[PDB]
Formats: sequence, C-alpha cells, structure tokens
Amino acid sequence: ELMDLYLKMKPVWRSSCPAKECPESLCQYSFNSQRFAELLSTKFKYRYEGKITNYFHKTLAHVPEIIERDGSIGAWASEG
Amino acid sequence: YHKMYRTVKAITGRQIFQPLHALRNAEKVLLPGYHPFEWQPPLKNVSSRTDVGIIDGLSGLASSVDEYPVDTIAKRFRYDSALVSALMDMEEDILEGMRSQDLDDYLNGPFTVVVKESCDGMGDVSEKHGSGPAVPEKAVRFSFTVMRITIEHGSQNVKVFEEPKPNSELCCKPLCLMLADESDHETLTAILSPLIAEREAMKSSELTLEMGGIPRTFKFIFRGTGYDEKLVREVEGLEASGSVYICTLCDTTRLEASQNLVFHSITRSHAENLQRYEVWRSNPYHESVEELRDRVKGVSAKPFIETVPSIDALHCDIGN
Amino acid sequence: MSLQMVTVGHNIALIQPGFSLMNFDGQVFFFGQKGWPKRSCPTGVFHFDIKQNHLKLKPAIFSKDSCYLPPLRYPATCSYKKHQYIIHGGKTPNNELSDKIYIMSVACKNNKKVTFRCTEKDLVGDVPEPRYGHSIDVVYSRGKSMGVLFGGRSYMPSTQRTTEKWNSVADCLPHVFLIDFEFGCATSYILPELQDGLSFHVSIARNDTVYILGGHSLASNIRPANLYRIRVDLPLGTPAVNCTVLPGGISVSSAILTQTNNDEFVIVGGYQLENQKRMVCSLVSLGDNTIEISEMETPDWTSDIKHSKIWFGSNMGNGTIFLGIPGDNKQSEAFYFYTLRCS
Amino acid sequence: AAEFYKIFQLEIGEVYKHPNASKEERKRWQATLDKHLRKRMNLKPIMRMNGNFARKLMTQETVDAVCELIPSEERHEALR
DNA sequence: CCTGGATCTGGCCTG
Ligand SMILES: [Ca+2]
Ligand SMILES: [Zn+2]
Repeated sequence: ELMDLYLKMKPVWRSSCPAKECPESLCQYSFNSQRFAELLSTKFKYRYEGKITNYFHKTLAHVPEIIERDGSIGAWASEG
Repeated sequence: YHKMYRTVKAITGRQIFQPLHALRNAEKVLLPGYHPFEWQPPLKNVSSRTDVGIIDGLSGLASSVDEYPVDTIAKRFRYDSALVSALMDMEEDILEGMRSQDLDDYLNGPFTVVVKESCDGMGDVSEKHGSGPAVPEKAVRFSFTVMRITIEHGSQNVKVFEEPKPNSELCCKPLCLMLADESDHETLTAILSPLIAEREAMKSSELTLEMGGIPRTFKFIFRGTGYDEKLVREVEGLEASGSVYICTLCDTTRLEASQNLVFHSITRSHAENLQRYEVWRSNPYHESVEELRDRVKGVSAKPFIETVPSIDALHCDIGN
Repeated sequence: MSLQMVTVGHNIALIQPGFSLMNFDGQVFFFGQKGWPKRSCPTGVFHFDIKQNHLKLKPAIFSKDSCYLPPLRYPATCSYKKHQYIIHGGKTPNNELSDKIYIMSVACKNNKKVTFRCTEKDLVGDVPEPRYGHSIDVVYSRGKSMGVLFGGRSYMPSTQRTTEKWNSVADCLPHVFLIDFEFGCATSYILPELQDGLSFHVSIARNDTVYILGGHSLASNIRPANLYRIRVDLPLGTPAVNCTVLPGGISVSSAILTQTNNDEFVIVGGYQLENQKRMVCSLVSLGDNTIEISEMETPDWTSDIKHSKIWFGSNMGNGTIFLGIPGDNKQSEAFYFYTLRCS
Repeated sequence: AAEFYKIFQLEIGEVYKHPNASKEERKRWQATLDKHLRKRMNLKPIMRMNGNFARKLMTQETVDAVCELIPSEERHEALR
C-alpha cells in the first residue's frame, strides 16, 4: 500500500498538464499525502521518526499549491 | 558533409548539395545579430547595437597579474539579441498559431512571452592541451526555452504558441557556455552577472520587432525553474543541503517537518531573501549568532539570481 | 631572511588571493575567506595559528551587538590605536564592491578565547566611491587623528557601464580623502602633484606623513617608479594637505609591507611587470623627515617560487610575512604556502 | 616515455646526491615538473601516459625546459 | 574526581 500510494501520487507531479490528464488523481492528492504520511509515521517508525528527506517533504507538502500556481511541474522540469 | 557532397557531385554530375561556403552564408541569417529591433524604453546598461553575436562571457574581466586569478573560458550571446533570434526563427509558428485561434495576421498586440530558464553544471569534460589558462575540467551551461506566448484579444488572454514537447533537446536553447565550476562562487558570479543584469533590465520594458511585414510588440516573463536543489541552495543564499532547514519554499525545520509533514505554505521568495540578508548583515537587534539564524531562518548570504519557488521533477524522481 | 614551508590542515580550501591578517595583541587573525561563510564558522574570521610549521584555523565568534560583515576580498586595512582596526572597500563574494567601513576590536578575551566586535561606520560628506586595491592610513597631527585614503580601482560609473563590458575596471580619481572616524566625515582634496590613478601600492604611515610608492596605473598600463609624501597638519580650520614628489622611488605593485623595527620597513613581493616578478627585497629605513630606500640581501628563494607566475600574502605583524604559491592543476589542494622571517 | 618521465622527475631532485628521500619530496618534484611542462610545452598533466604525450615529450625542447630546473650542468650534458 | 566545555566523528542530504 506504500507503493500504491506513491503511484497514485506520481502522475500529478510528472504530467505535463495534470488538470487535463489526470484530474481524478489530482483532486484527492491531499488524502493520499496524509495517508502516505501516517504510513511513514506508524509502520516505518524506525526510520522516519525525527528525520525525513527533503524530497519527501516537498512531495507531500507543497505540490497542490505549486500545481495551483503554475499549472504543471513536469513541464517546468530540468530534463531538457 | 563535404565528403558526401563531393562524391555525390562527382558521381551524378549534377550539384545536388550546396558547397559549404553557401551553407556558411545561409547560416548567418539565424545566428544572433541579424535583425533590427527597438526597445521601448531603452534598456539600462545595454547598448543599442544590433549586430552583437558570440561575445566573450568574461565581459572584460581584468586578467592582469596584480589581481584575482581567473582561469575560465566562456562564450555567450547577449540576452536580448538571443531572444530576438529565438523569436524570429519561430515567426511562422506564431503566425499559424494566431491563425488557428481565429485571429488576424496584421495584429500587433502586446505579446506576453514566458521563458523558462535553466542552469546546470557538468563534470568530467576533459581539458585540452595547448595554450590558455589553467581551466578546470567542469563546464557550466546556461540555457532557456520559450514555453508559451500569450496575446490579449478582447478582454481575456489567448495563447498563440505552445512548446508541444517541452523537455526536448530541440528546444533548450543555449545562451552561455563557461568552463567553470558551480562549486566555485567567485568565477560563477563573475561570468553570470551580466546576464542577470540584462534580464533585470528586460523585465520592465517592451520589444518592437518586425514580424512578417508588421511591427509587433513583445514583453517577457522569466521563470527560473530548471535548477536542482543544490544550485538553488547555493545561489539563492540559503544554507547547504544538510541543514536543519530543509524546504527552499518554506521556513520549516527538519524535525517539525517530520512531525507535521503535510500542512505548510510557500513562504520564501527573492525579495524576502534580500531583506533577510540585510537583516543578517545589519544585525538590528544585537542578538547572538544562534538566535540571529533562528530569526533570519537560515539566510546567511546575498542572493544573486531570482529563482521562482518550484520543484525540479527529475531529481524528485531520483530522490524518491 | 629565513624561508620555511608551512603545512596546513583541513581548511586550505579557504585561503584565496586577497586575504587579510589582523594582528590583535600578538595573535594573528584571518579574514577574507573563499565563498560565503559556512555553518562551521558563521563569522568568517579565523584564528591564524602556526606552530612547528603547521597551521590551524579555529573559528572566532563575535559580540552580541556586532555586525556580521561579508568576506571582503581586497580591502584597505589600517592599524588604529581601545586598540582597533579599520577595513574599507573590497569585493564581496558576488563581485560587487562595498562602500562600508567596519571597525574590528576585541570585545572580551578569556583563557585562550576571543570574541571580536565589529561595528559599521557611516561616511558623510565626500563619500569615496566603492573601490578595491586602494590603501588607507591614519595620521597623528596636533593631538588629533585623521584617516587618509588614497584611490584605487573600481568599475565604470553607473551610466557608462554596459553589460558587454560589465567587469571592466578603471582606475579611480587621484583625490585624497580625510576620514574622521569619531564623527563619520570625509572631505576630498584635489592635489596637482597627483595626476594618475594608482592601485596596489604600499603606504607607510608616520606622525603626519604618508609615503605612497609603487602601484600600478591602469589607464596608461605602467608601474611608475615614483614616491609621493603627503604632509597633513591639523589646525583649527581646514586641514592642509600637501603632496610633494620625492626622488628615489621603486617600481613595484602589490608588494607586502612589514614593520620589523621601529622606523624600519621591508618591502617584499609584488611584480615589476606582467611577466616579471619582484625577486629582491627593499629595505625602507625611515627617519623623522627622510626616506632611505635601499636594497638588502635577497632571501634564497626555492625553485617552486622562482618559476611560479603568481603569489600573494600579507603581514603577520611580528616581522614575519606569510606568502602563498599556486600549487598546480587543482585535479591536489591547489596552493603551497610559505613563511618568511625578517630579523 | 614514462621511463624518461621518471628520469626527469628524478634528476630535478638530485637523487644521485640525495639517495634517500621522503614521499613528499618526490611528490613536490612531480608537481614542479608538471607546472613547468605546462608553462613551457603547453602540456596538461595526465596520470595515464598516451601516445601524443609520448611524441610531444621526446623532443629536445622538453629537455631544455627540464634542464632549466637542474642546478648542475653535468646532468645537463648527460640528459642532452 | 569530576566536568564543562573543545573536539572529533560518523551518519545523512544533495548532486
Ligand atoms: Ca549536473
Ligand atoms: Zn516546505
């Protein structure tokens, strides 16, 4: 269920226009973020109790705000 | 190409390909420094010469024996000249885009471009033999793309051109190539500050460009999204990668982000980092160093590139 | 003229060209590190300690009411005398110049602890332009003190500067500035004996007279063998500045000053040309109203100094300088450092 | 070419008069030779010897640049 | 006979 949550959350920050490619996964990103957070806190207490990597914080915390602000994240990536 | 052209002309008798002096003469139409363009108002600290191409990215940095030893090679385009060239070769795309949206072709409305900027250094580019300075074996490239072009028709905003495959290698247009190290701060700031000066000037003016028989009017919006986390922390003036303050968009700390984990808001900016570095170096409250850093939230250096609060997605994938 | 190689620990990547050593009470302190100050030392100033030809850079905290100054890369230092230290001008890490004056003094000293205090002095009047490569000194005339500031190097002014020549520098105006530190006042003085700009010169202070010499003039690209003397008396009215050109000067630029004995100075380092290095040492024996610049014996340089093209250093204070050589291709540690005793 | 490179690095230290030497003295002889070869013969230094380095090294110009760093002259005529 | 700091010191985050 950890990997299921992460694959529910990946096409929101990877899609080049996520409001017109996956709105169903976008509209409930907050619930999947909180579910991922409590599954890190409870079932994986031995690693993420008192420390968490930066990209996990960026992924769980901010990206509904960024996708409201700009519109996409994978369009504004750096792979080019 | 010379081999292919020479033996095709030798076999068929005809001249199917052009000789490469004709390629060279037809090449200069698209290189920077060809077209007329007028800024309105004129740009501060920018000459109005319209024939400036590949220039030394040192911008006349003093290489004498008496002062700071520079050891980098750089070549760059002037920023406005490159934006004119990149707007002029995709003229046909802009015309077809406004044609497909039921607009005219003689329209000269104020276009709002949005230009996505990106910089990343590289490693293990080998230094050559021969004469020149003691160049490090790293390169740094600064480049931009043109994401969208939006013209205002009627009351609302319509878009004309959209980059269809935005992460291509066909649309990351190069702007400056230097043989520096992005770990080094002095040579990086020295090479890179002319482009930031040009960009800061161009943020507040208009460009007039003759596009298919009609003079039209452009204005730009620059977004620096294409930097990784290390370069954002090293340029925007925050602490390094292993600090107790983690997010480059908010003021949270590592333990209190391990506790809450969801509920934040984007807080950092560029002007806020300017006010914070002035708070750090002015020290208005006579506080000691630890409570100073706690007041200023880890800002302890002068930022020198405005980078927007966003997330690189490629390194986000690799980190997860 | 003993010349020794000096090793150094895990902070050799912190010493750049243009550093500055301040000597507080026989204790040497480093200032002007490379890059913005790390979290290992948030102030930027360090404890320059050598024994057994080994060097260690410990941090040094500030006072509570002090100001955290950027690492200036080519400032103008000065030794006031409640003993303090004057720095003004120079490059920040982001290659802009600073027009501030910072005053360095010890706030408290414990059992091998030091906490500096750094405050910022505001200049009104004829504010000099932000520059580097210049020099400042203080003089004592009629029981008063005044900071004399000669010109250096700076960028083009803010209307003549274009981005295609953005880092192009030009020599400053040859005026002389009188800075009153206890009031924050500066008055320019134009003198007909000084016609060219000058940078990276050495300047020797006295009661009321400063002897600037050497120095590379950018605009005509020469290192002229001159020697000026500026006599400043402090009456009730305006202070009368008088430069007289003297003969007997030498032709160097960015050489290093040191004070071995009282009324005794040694000139070591610097350049004669681009492709030439000042390999001799100039003994400057002062007087009350005389300057006798003579050549001493030369220190036996080693082959890794005689074939370098660059070097740089500063004055540790106790008759000993500290100069550094560019090692080789960075690829190991990029710098070889030396020390040099002077009687 | 690598054997002659070691001979050059061993002649600027006068090992025929200093038959014992530390590690760091040999390292400094190598760094001095590298800097002078870059200054004179425009050669960047490499750890794996190539063929173009071998052709550019086995000249008389390189033995002049190396003889600039020997104190003696019997070693000059021997290397010549 | 602590003991209160100086001082390492290995782990963690990003490339
Ligand atoms: Ca890279
Ligand atoms: Zn955050």
